[PDB]
Amino acid sequence: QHQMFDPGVADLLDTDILTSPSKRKRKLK
Amino acid sequence: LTNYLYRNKVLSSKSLFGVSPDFFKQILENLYIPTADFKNAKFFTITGIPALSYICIIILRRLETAENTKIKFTSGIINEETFNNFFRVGWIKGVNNIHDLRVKILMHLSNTANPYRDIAAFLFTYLKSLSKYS
Amino acid sequence: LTNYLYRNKVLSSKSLFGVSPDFFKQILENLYIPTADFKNAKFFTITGIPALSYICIIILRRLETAENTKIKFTSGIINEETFNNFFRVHHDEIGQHGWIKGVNNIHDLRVKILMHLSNTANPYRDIAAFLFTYLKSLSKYSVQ
Repeated sequence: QHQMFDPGVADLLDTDILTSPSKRKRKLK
Repeated sequence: LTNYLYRNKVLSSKSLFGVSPDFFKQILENLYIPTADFKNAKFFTITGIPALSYICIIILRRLETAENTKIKFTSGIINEETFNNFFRVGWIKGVNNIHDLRVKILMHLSNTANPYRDIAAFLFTYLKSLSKYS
Repeated sequence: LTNYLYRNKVLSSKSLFGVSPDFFKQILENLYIPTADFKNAKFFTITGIPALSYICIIILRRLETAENTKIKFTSGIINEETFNNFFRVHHDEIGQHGWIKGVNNIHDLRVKILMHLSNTANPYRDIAAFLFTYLKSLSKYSVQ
């Protein structure tokens, strides 16, 4: 669920904010 | 287009209006689909197409009046598991699979009950396998 | 008392009311039943006892009216041979609605009627109350 698209897609992007609750909470506000 | 609904070969088809065999992985993996047992086919069939699913439902209780047994479906979509779920929640005997129910939906859809007979009539035109259903 | 009521294991026991269980056996083969699938299991249970046989049916008929299931219980006595045959005949119709919710087989049925028999206020609430304490399986759900 950390990637809305395939692993071949997430190579270009980064799911680090979804993996890390700290960044996940910081980005919301 | 006639393959795209009610053929169970869309995912096996090399061309979906110019599309290879994929799409099955990711969004279905982000939130797991609670269905199986030819789960691809109901993503394709006319009774499983979200906009065309309820048109079949409008046909369904017209077919129910034709079959003289009235019972309300659980959802506006008609597929394998929902029909089983609709079965397990009063109806004609002799049919218990979704294959024949979709047939009885389509032939009544091929009648001028909705302006979308055109889709049902075109499906029965091609192919010759679908011609015998009409 | 529990063996004669719910345990249904009198034959494995050493005696019943001062009478050896094998005495009960000798009567059974002399008795005639048109279809004797489980001859021993029918007589000795809560439903098979003549004192509590028909009152068992009355409670079930109350349940069927309240739940309003598809098929009513046509038989007049509840036992293993009637229950499975009732489910086997309508096995096609068991899969969608079956029977009153919360029961899967006769073993679940024999308690479900007793739960209602224990829930309501009647002279035979005392019968179910006694069976609750010395059934060790259901005593787990009670606090302490």
